Amino acid sequence: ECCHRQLLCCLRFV
Repeated sequence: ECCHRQLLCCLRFV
């Protein structure tokens, strides 16, 4: 997934 804490997309387990 993306982590919209950043511009980066990292696997953020929602």
